[PDB]
Amino acid sequence: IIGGTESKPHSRPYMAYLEIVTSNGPSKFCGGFLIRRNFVLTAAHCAGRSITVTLGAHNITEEEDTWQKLEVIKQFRHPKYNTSTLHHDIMLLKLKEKASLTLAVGTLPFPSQKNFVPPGRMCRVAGWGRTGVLKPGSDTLQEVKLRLMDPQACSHFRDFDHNLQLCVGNPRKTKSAFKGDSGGPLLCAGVAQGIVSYGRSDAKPPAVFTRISHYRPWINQILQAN
Ligand SMILES: Cc1cccc2cccc(Cn3c(C(=O)O)cc4ccccc43)c12
Ligand SMILES: [Zn+2]
Repeated sequence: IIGGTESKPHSRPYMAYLEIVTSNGPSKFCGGFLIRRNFVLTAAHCAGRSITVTLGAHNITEEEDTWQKLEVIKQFRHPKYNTSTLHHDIMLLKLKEKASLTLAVGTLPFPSQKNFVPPGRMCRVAGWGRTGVLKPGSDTLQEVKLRLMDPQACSHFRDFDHNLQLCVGNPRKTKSAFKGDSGGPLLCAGVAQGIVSYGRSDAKPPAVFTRISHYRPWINQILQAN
């Protein structure tokens, strides 16, 4: 998160910190969010050979009783995820066991309604990602308030599509999701409407988020079958 504030500790109890293993490089990291006691939503580009989820974290360098470190038993990457266009950048992770509900850990289920969210309003995103181009991932959970933009603001992303994705962050400010915030929720009036996907390497906003409303049928189909 660039240009944000430190979250109040444990104030976003659905937030998940993902450690991503690959066979041919060191660990990588993403965010995500708990939508059922045994399911985390994140970005498809966060897939790996194996993943471990930490729930209940604030400072990810300091072990505490709120932590739950949980094994992922299976990854459900969207079957149409495209590494060229980056369309359909969404994935569900099934946890080996259901998480414990505490003050610091809880779900964020979708409401019944799945209305298309138009441009104009302010929403908020949280993550442990980099705080600038030359800066390392934050030890503490950070968050920032960003403007939903008209889709023409994201035209320069030549594979951007308004039906599939949200355009997020006023270009006149530095405030943005960035590298390492991958997979985190964009909440608009307390409802998850987006998932951090991608942006510019130089961190100039806006960035591109997956539009959750488009994928609600797919999300439901995985949950009901598993
Ligand atoms: C999340 C994010 C936000 C803003 C700007 C970004 C600029 C570049 C990449 C990312 C995230 N990202 C990464 C990575 O290296 O972090 C690899 C990758 C592959 C497919 C899709 C997204 C991807 C950005
Ligand atoms: Zn604590």
